[PDB]
Amino acid sequence: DKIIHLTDDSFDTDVLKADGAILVDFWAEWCGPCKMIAPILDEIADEYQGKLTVAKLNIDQNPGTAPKYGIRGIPTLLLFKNGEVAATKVGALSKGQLKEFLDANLAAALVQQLPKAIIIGVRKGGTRALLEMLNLHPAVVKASQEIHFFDNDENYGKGIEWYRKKMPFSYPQQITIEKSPAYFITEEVPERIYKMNSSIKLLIIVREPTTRAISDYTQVLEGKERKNKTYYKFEKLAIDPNTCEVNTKYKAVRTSIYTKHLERWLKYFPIEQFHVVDGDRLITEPLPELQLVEKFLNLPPRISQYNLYFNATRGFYCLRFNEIFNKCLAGSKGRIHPEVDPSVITKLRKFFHPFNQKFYQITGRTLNWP
Ligand SMILES: Nc1ncnc2c1ncn2[C@@H]1O[C@H](COP(=O)(O)O)[C@@H](OP(=O)(O)O)[C@H]1O
Repeated sequence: DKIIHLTDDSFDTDVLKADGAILVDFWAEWCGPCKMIAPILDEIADEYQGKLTVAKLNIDQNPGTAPKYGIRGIPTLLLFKNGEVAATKVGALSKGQLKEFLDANLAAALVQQLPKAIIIGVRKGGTRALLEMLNLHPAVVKASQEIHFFDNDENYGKGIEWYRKKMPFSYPQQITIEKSPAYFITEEVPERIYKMNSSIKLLIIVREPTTRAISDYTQVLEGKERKNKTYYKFEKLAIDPNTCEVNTKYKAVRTSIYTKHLERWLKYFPIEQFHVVDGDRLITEPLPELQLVEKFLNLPPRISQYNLYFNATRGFYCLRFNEIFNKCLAGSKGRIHPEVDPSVITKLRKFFHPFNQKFYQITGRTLNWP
């Protein structure tokens, strides 16, 4: 239910310490009009998702708050804009009367905003899955395609205004998020993002290093199988034949060394502006990982178990927004990996181990890979 039921205990957290526009309805079971506008409020919460949050406060069970604002009779509607009464309305009113009161008081013009958080990587970590799942939140709009702005000198030269006009439209209250997995490893990107928005928030979703490398390789092989071209076995690319050790020049191994790349980014951004998503837990138990991202982005908790249903035939979780809109990810997500010689997997696990430890230390998240 899109409506938020308040208590006197949780009014500071949910309205005053909150951000965005919130309409609070003060009501009680003995107020006829209050029960006559309850259906209207239900339709408003749905037609104004994005630009307004509708909340109720039952003054019978919560007698503390209403006096603090001069609430004489009920119903009384208080529109808060970022913990500050911006408007009031007293006594019942029609759905069209409420729409006139809101529309003439909400800054709800559709706008193209620069992203306030960027998923900077990693390739095959679950970037698409992370983006689509965060979009489940009513405050988040996703950039549908990968934009590739800071990692492409042709695009970067077109100005930050070009980047902005690539973004989707949104109510100014929402936040926009973009995904471009190449940003993580491209050298010039951290300083360019920093110039744009030195306080931007950066998301990194990682998987088990060896597994991410094989997933990487598998994507390249599909695109080569399709074109009827020859490639090589993962074992031949990942192991140097002269030493039988890990070949550090292989791009898919280089990209799983998450800590060498992160340290380039820490030259410019503090660790407090990063959040690391456990891409493995996103595959098997995603909801807790999404709740951490909600708090990282200073968003209220709106993603629930209802929004994630497991698809047994697919082997992955799928998304459910409302009662009728359902979505699984594209066909290229969830490829079966080739079987890889166990000895090589052991050599890679032993190879990544010290880099994993350094990664846990810097980020403060221990992901329990080998
Ligand atoms: N709900 C989901 N559906 C499909 N793949 C998902 C998923 N949640 C996470 N993933 C993972 O994200 C990978 C794709 O990442 P990206 O979008 O960054 O390329 C998938 O690659 P695999 O084919 O290796 O399983 C899979 O491991």
